[PDB]
Amino acid sequence: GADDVVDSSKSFVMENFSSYHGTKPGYVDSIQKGIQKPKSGTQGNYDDDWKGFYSTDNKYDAAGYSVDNENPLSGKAGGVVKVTYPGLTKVLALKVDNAETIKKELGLSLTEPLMEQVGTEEFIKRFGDGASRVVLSLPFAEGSSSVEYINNWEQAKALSVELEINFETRGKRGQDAMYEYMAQACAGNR
Ligand SMILES: Nc1ncnc2c1ncn2[C@@H]1O[C@H](CO)[C@@H](OP(=O)(O)OC[C@H]2O[C@@H](n3ccc(=O)[nH]c3=O)[C@H](O)[C@@H]2OP(=O)(O)O)[C@H]1O
Repeated sequence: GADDVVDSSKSFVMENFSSYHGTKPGYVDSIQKGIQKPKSGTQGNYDDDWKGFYSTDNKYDAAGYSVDNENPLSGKAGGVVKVTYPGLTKVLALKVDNAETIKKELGLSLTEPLMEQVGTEEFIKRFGDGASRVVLSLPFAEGSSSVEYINNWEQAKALSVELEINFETRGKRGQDAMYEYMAQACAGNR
């Protein structure tokens, strides 16, 4: 039953659906060249069902992903990008963060990565209400008002990328400076 795995009151189709991704040091300027997948093993998540490009509504929540990854001792940080999907995208809010119950209640092949299947013409079509693509959605983290957007890997390519902020210039001061940034919410969510 689709109904008990997807929250319909938090799904919608949208013109130019933007979300933010956190980019590590190095990798800022090539990600503004664009999204396409990593060859170095991870590609999104440990479990196959869930590999895809991960983004969020909240740029602040995005910003703390722009840090470290073999050495937190250099206080650097890359920046945040606003990635944006051209035109018409659905966002299917899952009410269940668990893949075989997601594949079974939605009636999806019981033995694929679910993010492989979100990719198909048959999923875009069947669930996208006329959308060029579907992005899944589960919240951010416990008790947080932000959602997390799991983008399919192929449908993700066709995203475009602008710099939201870039801590990669402050080398040693990047991570410190980032706190200041994340301190704008309590001061600018208003
Ligand atoms: N041009 C590029 N195109 C595509 N991706 C690129 C590109 N260049 C660099 N990447 C990186 O490749 C991974 C793709 O998601 C991310 O790095 P990470 O350090 O593994 O990022 C670490 C983790 O943070 C997650 N994550 C990152 C940012 C964010 O906003 N939210 C989030 O959940 C990733 O899902 C990843 O999860 P897993 O470690 O569980 O794989 C990303 O920064």
